[PDB]
Amino acid sequence: SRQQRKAEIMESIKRLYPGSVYGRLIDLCQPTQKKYQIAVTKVLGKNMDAIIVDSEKTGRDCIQYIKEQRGEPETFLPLDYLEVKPTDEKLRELKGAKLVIDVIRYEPPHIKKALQYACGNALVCDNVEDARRIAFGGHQRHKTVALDGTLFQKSGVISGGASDLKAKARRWDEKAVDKLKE
Amino acid sequence: NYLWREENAEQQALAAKREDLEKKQQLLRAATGKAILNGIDSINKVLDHFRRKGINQHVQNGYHGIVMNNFECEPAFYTCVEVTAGNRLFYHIVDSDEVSTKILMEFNKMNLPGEVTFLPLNKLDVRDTAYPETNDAIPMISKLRYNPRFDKAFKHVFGKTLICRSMEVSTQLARAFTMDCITLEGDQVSHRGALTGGYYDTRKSRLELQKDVRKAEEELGELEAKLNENLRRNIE
Repeated sequence: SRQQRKAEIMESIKRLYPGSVYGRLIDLCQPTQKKYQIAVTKVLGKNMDAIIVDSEKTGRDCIQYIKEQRGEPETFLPLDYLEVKPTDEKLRELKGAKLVIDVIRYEPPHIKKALQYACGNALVCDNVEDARRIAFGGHQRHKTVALDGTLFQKSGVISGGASDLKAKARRWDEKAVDKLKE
Repeated sequence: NYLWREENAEQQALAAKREDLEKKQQLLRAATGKAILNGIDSINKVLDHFRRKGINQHVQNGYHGIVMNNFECEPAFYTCVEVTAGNRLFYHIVDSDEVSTKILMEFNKMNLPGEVTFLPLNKLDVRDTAYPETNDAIPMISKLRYNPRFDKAFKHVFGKTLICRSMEVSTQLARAFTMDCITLEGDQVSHRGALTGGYYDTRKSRLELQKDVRKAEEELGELEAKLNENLRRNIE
């Protein structure tokens, strides 16, 4: 059971550096509705399992403690060390969509920087045609995702891949099942 | 009168070596993955059926294989070269988009399975990267022995990551120069500040299993040649 020892080392680093290991990104955020569960899981990606810690010092400390325990390597986001750009406010004033970061809510309001880095100025649209329309029709193109998980990058690379996205979306409700069990 | 028993024991040793090589090859194959391996077998079948008829002349000598089989480095780097490249170890290096497109036409025409990702040399922009002048970070690309004709593709995969002494140094360097940084034992720090690290084993380092397979192949070839010359001059 890899998840068991993963959560074991996770709780150990949670109790070692407690004012500075906020948690993973899944246990720290959830979307506004249930519809967007697919699209959010396509935009966050590996960042869903990224551990959110306060600064780079705690990052190296947790990494070396995982190495001492010979565990699975994990990904850390240091808030103070993270390179972000402020969320483009103009894109809230949009005809057919709003930003994916506005589609999710945090849990401690300090962690906003991490959700600026995992989302940026991504946008989410109801159907595929609307996503294509606001992504390519304006004079500035934007990274847009549809509700069914298809990703419209700025370069034009259409990304489809819902084979493993069903389980990644099922983790979102399985966390509620885990909360009701505990 | 002592010859047949020594012959039998030498064949027992040869069979033990072949079983060892099958074990190590299956270890590499398990560390490779089912989709990548079936993709490699499928590219092999497409180019075999391609060269049976000799069509598309620059295409057949235009596929140069995977990234993993086009370089070799010192074993101390075997971890850190892997984790910053990842499954980019199994990208297919080809000259242009002509051969990629033709291979994929035959691919979905003959309906043969497997994942394949193509690196066409002709469409990788050579941004002349300027590497920092510190004593604290060696360029990773500098420690890779590869044919210079492929020099575009490796610059796409390794052309931004640096090897630093330890983690404090790499966190300063990566933020300072907008470059990826990674220590000798696998811990990374991105150019955006993303920390990634832990304990990387030597069991599933695919380059180390590759070198076990290659050394077993050289050993098996030496034993085969020696026993075959013994049998060639045992006919007299």
